[PDB]
Amino acid sequence: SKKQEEGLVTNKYKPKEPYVGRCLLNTRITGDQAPGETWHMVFSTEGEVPYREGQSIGVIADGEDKNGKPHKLRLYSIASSALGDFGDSKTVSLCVKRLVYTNDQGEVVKGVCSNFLCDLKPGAEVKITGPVGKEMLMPKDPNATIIMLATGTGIAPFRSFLWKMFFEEHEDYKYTGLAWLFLGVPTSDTLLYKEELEKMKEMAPDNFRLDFAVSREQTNAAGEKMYIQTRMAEYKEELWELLKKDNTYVYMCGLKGMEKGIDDIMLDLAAKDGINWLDYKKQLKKSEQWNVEVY
Ligand SMILES: Cc1cc2nc3c(=O)[nH]c(=O)nc-3n(C[C@H](O)[C@H](O)[C@H](O)COP(=O)(O)OP(=O)(O)OC[C@H]3O[C@@H](n4cnc5c(N)ncnc54)[C@H](O)[C@@H]3O)c2cc1C
Repeated sequence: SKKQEEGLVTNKYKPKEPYVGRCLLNTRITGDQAPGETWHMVFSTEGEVPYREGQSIGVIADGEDKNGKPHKLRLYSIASSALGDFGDSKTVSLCVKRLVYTNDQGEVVKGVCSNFLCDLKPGAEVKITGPVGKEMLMPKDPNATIIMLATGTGIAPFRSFLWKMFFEEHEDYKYTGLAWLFLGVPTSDTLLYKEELEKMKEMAPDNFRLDFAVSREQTNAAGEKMYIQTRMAEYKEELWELLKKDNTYVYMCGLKGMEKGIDDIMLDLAAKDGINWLDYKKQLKKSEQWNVEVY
């Protein structure tokens, strides 16, 4: 594999007997004017949960379902690097969007686990399972060009990636490649980790490119809404050229459906080059250079 799979751990903890951590910090990272709430929370793990960049953990909300059984676990991409927000390898962090919407019947639907997580106060316990997954593991190549495409909470695994790449010192992993993050959100009030990301850009100016796409507030020169694919289109020649290099790895995380718009601009780019994007994407997936985790 071309990914950091060495010593990988999956499901050390299962629903039947999860790890019980404690909330150390819970902070809303979206503005007051934001239409929806997203929270950044840090749980203690005592160094018992051996997760790595790109993995997820399952969370079992407190309470019971309509049948008296414990709630089914919900997966959340880990937003912290392996060393964690405190650099001590004894915590794990999540980036959670509170799911609340009204169906066509006028009935409010409050997501069970997302609201449970966002309502957590420091000191409160949390049932955790995992670590989970291997689709979004980082490339082994320390000079890899890493293109990260995210929408909303999809930023989570890339915050994890970026912490290891730019906020930490690893004698065995000194990142020298080009990291490029595209983050699409509806309003600037929902620009998750804006400060952190701009700080990374400040300390690694030539190695980190950061492009925000705020669809409801920005438009390109033509006046078109700035969706993630719209922002990508501002760099079409560069991106296509990079997609042809063997050390280029593309990761996509976030709302299912963000894939279509991205494929549309890729279809155009490849075609102009006499290439069928649908086929090329299959090849990139097989060569581990196109990794997707949408929900
Ligand atoms: C690999 C993976 C990674 C994920 N990473 C994150 C992450 O980093 N952050 C994050 O906030 N979430 C993430 N999720 C989503 C998360 O797992 C839950 O699906 C989400 O938080 C809603 O769960 P809930 O318990 O709050 O809602 P539920 O109680 O499960 O939902 C209530 C009802 O709404 C429906 N429903 C569920 N989800 C949606 C939706 N998105 N839109 C409309 N209706 C819906 C259901 O069918 C259900 O009947 C991830 C999911 C996967 C599979």
